[PDB]
Amino acid sequence: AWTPLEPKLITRLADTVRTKGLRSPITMAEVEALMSSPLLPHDVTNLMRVILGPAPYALWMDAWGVQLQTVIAAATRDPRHPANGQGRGERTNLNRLKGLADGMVGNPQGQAALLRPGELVAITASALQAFREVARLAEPWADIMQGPSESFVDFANRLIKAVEGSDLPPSARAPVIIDCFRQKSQPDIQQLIRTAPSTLTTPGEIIKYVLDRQKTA
Amino acid sequence: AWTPLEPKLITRLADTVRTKGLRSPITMAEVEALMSSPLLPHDVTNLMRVILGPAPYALWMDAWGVQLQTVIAAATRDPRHPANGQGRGERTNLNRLKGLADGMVGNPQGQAALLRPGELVAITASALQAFREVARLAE
Amino acid sequence: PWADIMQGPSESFVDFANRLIKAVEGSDLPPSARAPVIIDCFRQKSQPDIQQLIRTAPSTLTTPGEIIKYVLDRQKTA
Amino acid sequence: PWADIMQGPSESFVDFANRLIKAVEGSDLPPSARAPVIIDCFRQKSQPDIQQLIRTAPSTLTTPGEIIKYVLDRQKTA
Amino acid sequence: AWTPLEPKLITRLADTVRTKGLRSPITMAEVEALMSSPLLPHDVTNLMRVILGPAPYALWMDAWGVQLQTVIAAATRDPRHPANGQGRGERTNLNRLKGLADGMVGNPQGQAALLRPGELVAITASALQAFREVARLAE
Amino acid sequence: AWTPLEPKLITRLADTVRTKGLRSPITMAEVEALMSSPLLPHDVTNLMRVILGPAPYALWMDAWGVQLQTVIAAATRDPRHPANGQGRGERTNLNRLKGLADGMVGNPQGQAALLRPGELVAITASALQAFREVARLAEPWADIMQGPSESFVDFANRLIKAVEGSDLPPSARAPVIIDCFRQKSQPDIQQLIRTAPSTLTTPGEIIKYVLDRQKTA
Amino acid sequence: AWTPLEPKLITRLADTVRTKGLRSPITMAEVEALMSSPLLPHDVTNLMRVILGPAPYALWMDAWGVQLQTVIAAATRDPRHPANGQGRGERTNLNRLKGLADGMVGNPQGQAALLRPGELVAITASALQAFREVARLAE
Amino acid sequence: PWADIMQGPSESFVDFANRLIKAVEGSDLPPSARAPVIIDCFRQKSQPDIQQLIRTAPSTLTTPGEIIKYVLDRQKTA
Amino acid sequence: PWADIMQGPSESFVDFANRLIKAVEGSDLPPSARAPVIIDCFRQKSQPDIQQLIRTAPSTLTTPGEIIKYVLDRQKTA
Amino acid sequence: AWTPLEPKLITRLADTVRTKGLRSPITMAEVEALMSSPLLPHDVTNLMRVILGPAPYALWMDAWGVQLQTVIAAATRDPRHPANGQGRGERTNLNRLKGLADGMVGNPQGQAALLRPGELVAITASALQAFREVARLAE
Repeated sequence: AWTPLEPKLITRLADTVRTKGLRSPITMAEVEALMSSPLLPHDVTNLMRVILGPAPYALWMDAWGVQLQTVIAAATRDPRHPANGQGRGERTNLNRLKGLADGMVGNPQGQAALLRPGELVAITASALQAFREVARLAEPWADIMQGPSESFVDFANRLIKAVEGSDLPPSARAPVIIDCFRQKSQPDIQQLIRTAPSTLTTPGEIIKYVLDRQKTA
Repeated sequence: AWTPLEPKLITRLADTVRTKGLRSPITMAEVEALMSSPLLPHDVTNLMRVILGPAPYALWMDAWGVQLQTVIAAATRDPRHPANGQGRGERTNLNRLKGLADGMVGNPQGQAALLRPGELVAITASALQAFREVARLAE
Repeated sequence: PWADIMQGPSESFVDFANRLIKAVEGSDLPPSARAPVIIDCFRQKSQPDIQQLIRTAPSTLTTPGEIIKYVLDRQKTA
Repeated sequence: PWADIMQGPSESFVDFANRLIKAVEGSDLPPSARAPVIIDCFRQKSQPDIQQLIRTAPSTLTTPGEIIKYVLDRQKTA
Repeated sequence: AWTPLEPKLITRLADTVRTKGLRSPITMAEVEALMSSPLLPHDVTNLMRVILGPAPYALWMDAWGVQLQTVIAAATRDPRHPANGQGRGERTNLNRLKGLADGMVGNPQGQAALLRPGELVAITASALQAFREVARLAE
Repeated sequence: AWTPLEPKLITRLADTVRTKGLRSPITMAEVEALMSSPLLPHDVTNLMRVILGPAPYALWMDAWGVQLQTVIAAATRDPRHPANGQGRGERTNLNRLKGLADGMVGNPQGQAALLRPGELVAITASALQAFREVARLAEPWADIMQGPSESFVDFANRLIKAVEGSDLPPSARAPVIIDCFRQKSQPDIQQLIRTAPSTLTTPGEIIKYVLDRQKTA
Repeated sequence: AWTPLEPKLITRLADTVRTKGLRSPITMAEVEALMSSPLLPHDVTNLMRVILGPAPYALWMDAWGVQLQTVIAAATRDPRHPANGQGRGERTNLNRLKGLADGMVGNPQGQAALLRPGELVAITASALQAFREVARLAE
Repeated sequence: PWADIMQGPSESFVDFANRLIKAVEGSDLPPSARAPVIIDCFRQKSQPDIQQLIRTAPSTLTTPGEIIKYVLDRQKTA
Repeated sequence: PWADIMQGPSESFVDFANRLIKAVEGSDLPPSARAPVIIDCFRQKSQPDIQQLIRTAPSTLTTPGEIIKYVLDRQKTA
Repeated sequence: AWTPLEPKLITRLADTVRTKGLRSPITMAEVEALMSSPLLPHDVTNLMRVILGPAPYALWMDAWGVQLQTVIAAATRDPRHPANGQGRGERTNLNRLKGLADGMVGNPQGQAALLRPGELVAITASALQAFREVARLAE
């Protein structure tokens, strides 16, 4: 049975997007919050219709379609997709993902009936990635320096944000974050990381080490 | 059957962490509240992704891994773990605890299917201890 | 009225696109005629700097979102 | 003479292409050397706006007809 | 036996294209008139060489090739094409459609000998569609 | 039979290192030239003794030892090393690699007798990597910009040099080089790469595309 | 038995490429000179690593791969390739041409052992054509 | 009183450690609470040069003797 | 004589290290006594700024190359 | 039966350490003198408590623990240790060496009862080596 999202939460999220913008970490946290339960294409479509303006909504429709197409390519590349089935009769077409298939157009109840939970979570992750792309597009990691007065956790937050919300492949983010911790992060912390008796091979480990041995001031 | 946590509660908890910080007793009480029912690795992972910033989230992933490794050492030190079974075929690997095992990666429904209640409570206690460590470390 | 919408001399492009998409989708056109109309209104409205920017597109833009992305990339920062 | 043909500052591109193809095909070149010469004359003549338009072609144009189509699509309406 | 089109009709059609343009309905009607009987690749090629300028002729060669390629894709998608035969030995290659096959290059008599009527009508329809495309593109 | 390297070539290489430095691309090319045939530990040791000063020579001995130790760890991790044999009696100890084993200390003829060609090429590659490390150490990729008047091949050469001669892991160099091509390389080439109808997933492909469609000037 | 090229000749060729450029006829003549005997993938790879800069070396790796792929397509189109054999067990894979096959990675002696003379001359001609392409492309 | 002991600007570190360990062991604390108190007093007293020297310890020092040895090794000779 | 080598007030550290390693390796010491002597000469020569820089090393340096690398990293640029 | 060391000798040794220092050869000779008969952990512990200051005493406790751990590693590496026995029930734990085992904590009489002569001489040699280390470290 389909239950709609509260218009009160949607109104609060819309005003959050209106005042803070699309890219603020609080806005992305709120979107992740309202993106907790797997939503039907109807829900996400109406949500983006309400919270986004017309032009960002067009951009988001484009990006969502592209991400869903990548998902369907991965699905035809692996018959063990949680949206797919074992036989060929359960293969998931883009009409079923975008809610355009038969028995789904405009009807959220029938949508919730025929859709799979794997389908729902794939649609939801696709919509979240598309929202991230459009937010990064509507309004550079290698230009980030730790200010003379800035703390280290703020610098790490800013750097990880800019590196993960960029055009790098997923397998190239951790080495870049590490090598940016080592070369940025003004020479006191640079020497603190350099003289590490242990080898730090993860951004979390570097952050923990620096937070332990940092110069309290 | 898997039911997600309310995004309203998650938004309220995120704003609590944003205003009060990670170490306030009210924040730890709220986390204990949202840590009441045994959560699947998917739930806790997304929860920490939403409520924590990027750097605290990295620290928390590290600490959670370490605590889960201690749990798995205690599990191989005692075949009577509520996550383990009696035979050797029920021994619980870290891929099954972190949600990385087969049939679980990215799918919360399959996760809830294959996981044990002892597995869930162990994962939950590990995540709570890791949150405590990171909160004590961040400030 | 959608056919009377022009991009003002001082107006940005995202505001013009928002206004145009709003007026086109909230009108009496069939659903299958909105995207071509939005594209052809981007091409003929949207004062001649952006008109020439869209005209000299080495790729073929076949969607309002793609046109918006291209224009936002290559727009004259001012 | 084909090697003396330039696109005038005010001349359109289809007139220039007509004149150039006429002078190249009605000349002393072998039949198998007309298309490469027409292409390389499109690239080096055809005043620098169209020169840069052909240079920045995401696709590789390997025929005078394809070059003409591309330029007619992405030309600066004026 | 191959019979050429009258140079008087071709001259009148060329002057029509010169004064009225490529896109006028009278010009398209005249082209449809001179496109009544199924023409051999030689005929259509020389006709477009005479009535069209150099640049429109290049565009038309491109468009004609593309349309013939679509026709050959439909032909390999259906063995019952009026240009095809039942066995695999009658499959029609683009060298036979564009007049480039063996025994046809430059010779209209041999062309008319080896070509099928279905081949001729397909070539003719392809050339007409290509002319329409180029006319819509030129102005 | 062992043949020594010409002292004329060694003198020319030493003067090259003296005038151009350790890190110039011409110096590295000359070292690669004199590093063409597989050298015995005696040859490389004397070569580095002659061309390098005392302190760079100490640094190079350290780095060479570390790289040889990594090689021996990989060798004990794979019994199919071209330096190893099939049985356990052919396992290669560091005394045999550094030329310290029995029948080799100070004698290049005996060295050439007992050493394997795989041993020689491994020693040579180790010495080359150690030279690169010491050269990078004796005298920043994220600060490299394409100058307003600089050509693109010079910028690409400089960037690839600084990225490969840095502290990044080997699996993180290509994504970093690509993302630096995209964000550096002044906005004309930035837009040229952005509007690529094909997806460029390799620095070589990006370089080829840009060289094809660049604005001749 | 594998014999390396003289570093003196390689240094002279590198300085020739440095002063005259990639496209001068003297440079191509010198490359043809050092491309006289059939080289192993190790030799050509190190030679191009030394004489070419980083970006031309990337371009050359790309072009060499493409040309070797064309060679392997011609090889699967003709079982009488001097690199191939008569039976199917001698078919030459790109791992064997690029030196990536088993028993060849990093070892020039084993390379020279398993490689065929036809393989060597095909690799050499491919590398020469790739060098020509990159030289025509760089300037 | 142990909680009032500071390392003077001119005092050496071994004298400060002697005084602090004396005052902590000759006090009313339980025996199981002396080592943590001595460590945390080394870290917060012992004027900021030695404070930063102990803070930036690549190893974890978990004993007053180890802290004393480390500081005596890496101290600023003056 | 190696035991008479001092780092001059204006001399850089790499020149001093070169001179010292040269004089120590080209002397009458056994081969197994050169590294400890070079280290202990780095520590006691090499005027008190670098002396204190080596003294306050959070890590233990057990090789002339490691000492040289550390000093080159943390040296006072001047 | 346990007999304590004379407080007169201990006072003289303490004043020797106070005037001559920890590293003088006369001080080491005096320590060797008072280290002649195998001492119980109680004796050596109180001796070092009296003759050494607080910080050298902490250093000495550390060094003594490390040396005793090396001894116990050698003991588990050889079942023929004069402190060990033949069966596994006589294996000597660090609680028995440091005097922390059951029936020994604070009681020198029970200590002397349960301890072996090999245990005593090993403890004594360990304490002497630890004293040497701390003396070399303090100045």
